[PDB]
Order: sequence, then structure tokens, then C-alpha cells
Amino acid sequence: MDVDVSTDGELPGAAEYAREKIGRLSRRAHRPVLHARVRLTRHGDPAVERPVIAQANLDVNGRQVRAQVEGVNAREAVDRLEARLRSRLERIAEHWEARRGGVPAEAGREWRHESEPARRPGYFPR
Amino acid sequence: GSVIKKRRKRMSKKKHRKLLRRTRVQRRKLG
Amino acid sequence: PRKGPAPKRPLVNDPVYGSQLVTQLVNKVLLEGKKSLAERIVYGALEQAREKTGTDPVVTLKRALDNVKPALEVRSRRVGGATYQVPVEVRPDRSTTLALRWLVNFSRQRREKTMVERLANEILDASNGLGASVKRREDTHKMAEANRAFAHY
Amino acid sequence: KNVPHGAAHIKSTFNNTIVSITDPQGNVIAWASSGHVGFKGSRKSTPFAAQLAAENAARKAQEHGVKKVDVFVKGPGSGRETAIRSLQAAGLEVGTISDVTPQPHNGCRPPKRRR
Amino acid sequence: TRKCVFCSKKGQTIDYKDTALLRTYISERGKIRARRVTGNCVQHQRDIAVAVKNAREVALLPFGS
RNA sequence: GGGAGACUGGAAUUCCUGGUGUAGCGGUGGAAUGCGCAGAUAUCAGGAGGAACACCGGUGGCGAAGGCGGGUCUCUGGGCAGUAACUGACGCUGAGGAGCGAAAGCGUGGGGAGCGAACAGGAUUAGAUACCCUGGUAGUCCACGCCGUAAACGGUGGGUACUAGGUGUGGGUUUCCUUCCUUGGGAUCCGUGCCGUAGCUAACGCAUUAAGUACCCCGCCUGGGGAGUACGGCCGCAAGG
Repeated sequence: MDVDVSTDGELPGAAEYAREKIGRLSRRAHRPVLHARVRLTRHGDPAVERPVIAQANLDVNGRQVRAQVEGVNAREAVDRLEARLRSRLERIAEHWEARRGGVPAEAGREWRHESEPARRPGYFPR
Repeated sequence: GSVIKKRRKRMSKKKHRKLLRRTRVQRRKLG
Repeated sequence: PRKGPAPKRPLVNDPVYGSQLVTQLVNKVLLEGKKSLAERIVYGALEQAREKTGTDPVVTLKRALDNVKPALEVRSRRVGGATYQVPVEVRPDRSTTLALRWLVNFSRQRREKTMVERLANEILDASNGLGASVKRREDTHKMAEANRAFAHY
Repeated sequence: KNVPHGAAHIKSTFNNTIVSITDPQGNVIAWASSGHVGFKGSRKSTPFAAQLAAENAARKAQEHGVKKVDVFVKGPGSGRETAIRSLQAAGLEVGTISDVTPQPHNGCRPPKRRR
Repeated sequence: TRKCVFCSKKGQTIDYKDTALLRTYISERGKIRARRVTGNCVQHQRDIAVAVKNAREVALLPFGS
């Protein structure tokens, strides 16, 4: 997994840490990752309690996955971003194991939006 | 009542039972 | 098409042949709005067919259309959270559209050095039942038949 | 042999259907299965496969001299009506329809529920 | 709804010997008919069910023909 | 269908034997392990065995609670109604204590069809110590004993008296429409539901089966974790309580 990091201003070593942390998420993605971008920014105002902002974007086989966090320094922001991305990838899975509980089951028990409608005869049962 | 309290109690109970299982022979030999 | 069907465009009859089908054909071969070139191509192909066989071109064009017109097609259907290739009956208009599109495309990938010649050869072989469009109808019917188990929904 | 009157047994489960034309004494003279007519896996639980199996079995009974048959349907409904219709349509006269599905009087434990 | 033909002053006694009196109370499959369809009282329904079971036990009624 | 014992019935599953009979069967969202070609699955006849008792059968009955329905017989407990013959306050509660107490589990001896923790493969998955599939041992069953816990819940201790009604349903006595066939209707006693006043409650709701109005007795609570844990003790074969 190849990641490009577009930082700004002063954030020494943030790029390497972010690359190494984010690149570990490829195995979690159930489909090949086409692109991955990370941006690190810092807030100019000292009054901001969490100045560093980290954002990510992954192209998981055409599905866009993005997250954004805030932290007090580069390392914390990158770690929180990794956590958020992992959660998103978990919720995105869409393979069989991820949609086996949502497929309608039974015959008459339970009803869902895509549940098969019951077949009805022309004449009333009586 | 929320099931959260039941969850806390059950985790404490499960951990204690695991601890008891892990040291059965040691307790028998010391007692 | 969420709120209902949309009206169809009533295209006019052709002047030099008086048939709906040739206008449909010229609109199928039309590219970039150069309608005059499309009409020249279609008329040239019809005249080539008339010269080769010696009879009216519209009758052989209709014969080719009937030879390549499909009747059964396959569409992916999602019923109860599962997708399958379900054979579906084809309406007459969609069958004519599919036949014309197949004819035009398969003539576009012929090897007769000119689109008029390619089109004429394709329509002639479709009339005689040897075109690649005829073949394509054969495989589409075969695929529709091979999935007949799913026709119940 | 020559068996003019016989019995047809149709077993329609949730993933297959088996037809066996039977001499009234219980001997089987011709049988066709859903997987015997070219279907496999989930494909053979379809009513079309039931129709094909019924027609194949009906023919294999017909050259044996079977002209009139009575059916004994059985199992959860998958292609039972289709199978009977295909039996009739293949040149076989269907006398009587009887549903003989084994119904326990609360004996033996069913397997645990799937999830 | 309907009438408990046994609570009446002419209510015939329920026995496992009289087969026809029970045959009128079982469906064509040989199953015992429900109380709401039959309409008799709870005690008579119990008497009928017990009589049907007893008759089955002595091969007077089929076990679900 | 309150409990205990003995005997006994039929359907179905499995297995075994013998016919007919062929090339698949089985399983899934889709498949594969698996079974079969040494004759499977299917169909028919016969046989063996174990377990659970379709319809009746319900928000219906019984039991202090756990719980209890295939049939018959034997032994046995409680409840309700009416008469009010009898005794004449003999009542209520109950610390400790004793007994009973689902399932799982434990001991000894049998039994073992189906199901099935553990365990094996197959599949899904990034990974599957899982869900799904094929097998499958303890166990589930019986006899005799241990254990003594449960969302053992109505999350509502027991007794008593009083406080609008309406409407289902189970058991029993009775007056009048009266055909007296009929849930005819009423009255009454004992249950079991629903809806609803007053009242109560933080609210939700409860509401003559009170969570209302009061009296008697018992159990328990005193912020959350640490912790129903350590230590000591008692009980238990152990698990553990």
C-alpha cells in the first residue's frame, strides 16, 4: 500500500509516522486500494486546544472512505486517524460475512424491506 | 434497569471464575 | 422514469423508400449529427444489396431483421437479497432496437474497407442467416434457455 | 415387462425432487431425479428441474407399458404441482392425488435452529 | 355461536364404544375437531377427546386415515 | 396436565434383513467436506430399539414454588360450592431451624434412537479457536443418592377490612323470561384476563387480583467501584455454595 502525505508548515516526522501507520490498513480493506492520501495541518492560533488536524482518503475499489481527527500533536492525530479509518473500513466491508445477517431469512417470520412478498391467490381464502 | 449493570457484574464474575479455574490444583495443594 | 413512462419520438418516414425501418437504421448509424453522411451510407448499402441480389432492398432488410430479431433476453434480477440471470420476454420495439444496434455494430467491425460495403455484406449474410448478428442472437437465445430455471420470478 | 397401471411417488424436498414410477406392489420400474436431468447444486430445487425430472420419469415409464398412474406427493412444497402437471403433460393419465407426508406425533427432536 | 349438544336435557352420554357419535367429532383426516368449531363446553370437550383416544386404542377409530 | 407406581398404544426418526431399481444423493446465500457406484438416495415387506407424546390444546385448568397434558388401573394431596349439624378464638406472622426446589453438574449401576457441549474436517474471512455444513463423545433417558443455584420475575412477603363501574372467561349454587331447547336474564360465592374512576407515583404506570386507604408480623436498603471478592468459618465427593 502506497500513501502520499501532503503536510504543511512544520510537522517533522509526521509524514513518516502517518505513512507507516496508514499503510498497515491495506490488509483490513477487503478490496484493493486504488489510492490513499493523507493531509496534516496545524492551527496557527495558540488558543486552539487541539491544533493538529489529520485527514485521510482511501479509494477502496471505487468506494470513498474518509476520516478527520484533531489532536495536540502529530502522533496523537495520526493514531486517532488510524482508529477512525479502521472503524470505517469495518463498517464498509460489504462481503458476504458482512451482509449475512441482513439478508432476509425464514419464510414468514420477520419482515424486511427486501423480503420476498407473500404470494396471494385471486380469490379470498375463506 | 439498564443491562449495563448486569454486564459489569457478569464480567467480574467471569474473570473470577477464570481465575479460580486457572489455580485449582495450586489451591488444592496449598489447602 | 420514477414518475411514469416518457413519450416516444415519432420519427418520420423516409422519402426515397417510404419505410420507418430505414429511418431507424440511419439514426442508428448516425454519428456526431452528420445525418447526410449517415443517409448516404445507408442508401449506398441498400443499393449495393439490390445490385447483388437483384430485388427490392427493403424486403431483404426486413428478412435480415427478422433473422436477427431476438425474442428472449436475460436481465439481472435481485429478489430477496440475491441476484440471478432471469430470462425475460422482449417487447417488439426493444427487439427491433436490439436487432438494428447489433447489425450496425457488427457491420462496424467487418473488414470490407468501407462502411457501405461492410453494412451491405452484413445485411446480406443476415438475410441468408450467416451474419455475426445472427450468431449473437443465437448465443442470447442459448443463454436465455440455459437459465430457464430462474424464469419463475 | 408390461405394467398397465402403476403408482408415481414424488418426493419434493427443499433442495431436490425425486420421481419414481412404481409397480402397485411397490417395485420401482423407472425413476428420474432433479440432478439426473443436468442440474446440480441449488439449481435442482427449482420447479423447472422438477418438471424436467417428472417428464423424464414419465417417458421412462411409458415405454415400459405404463398408461395410468396415481401419485403420492410428499415433502415441503417446492415443485409438487409442477411435477404432477408435467406427469400429466407427458402422456400419462393421473388417477388420484394423495398427500402422504410423514407426520410425527411428537417423536424425535428436531435439529437446533439456524442463525 | 353454536350449541353444546351435550349440556342439553337430551345430551347423550359420551362413550368410547359408540363409534358414530365420535366420528361426527373428528375431521376427515381423523384429527379431533377444535372446541370453537364444535361449540361444546370444556368438560364435554375433554370427555370427547378422551373417548376418541380410547377408541383409537382399541382399533375402533383410525389413527389419522 | 396435583403427585407416586405398574402396565400398555400409535405415528415418526434411526438401524438391520430381503425384494424392485438405477446413477446420483446430501447440504447451502453459493459450495465443499460426506455418503454411493462393493449397488446409494427412492419404493415395498419384515424385524430391533430408544425417546417424545400431533390433533384435543387457549393467555384454558391444577400446584406453595420449582412445575404438570398418549391411554388404563392402583395408592394419595389440596381446592371450591351448599347445608350450616359440631367445637367455641382453637387466629396471624415467624428470628433461628427443617423440608421441597428448573437446568446444568457429580457418584454407583443400566440404557443410548434422535439431538448434541468438547473434538474433527469443509466453508466464509485479512484472520476465524464463531456464526453456516458434514460427522460426532460426555450429556440428554432410567434406578438410587448428592448439589442447592436461575431474568427461581408479577423484578410486587404473608394475613385482614374498606374504596365507581364496564366487559371476556373457568368452577358451583339459586329466582324470574320460559320455549324451559337457549352464554335467556338476574342474584350470589370462589378463580383468572382486559379497560377504566377516585386515589397514589419522579414518571412510566397501578388501580377491588392496588403500586389506593389502614392495622399486625417477617425479610431487606443506606453513593459507585474494589466485591458478593480476600481472610476465617460451615456445608459439599468435587464443581462450588
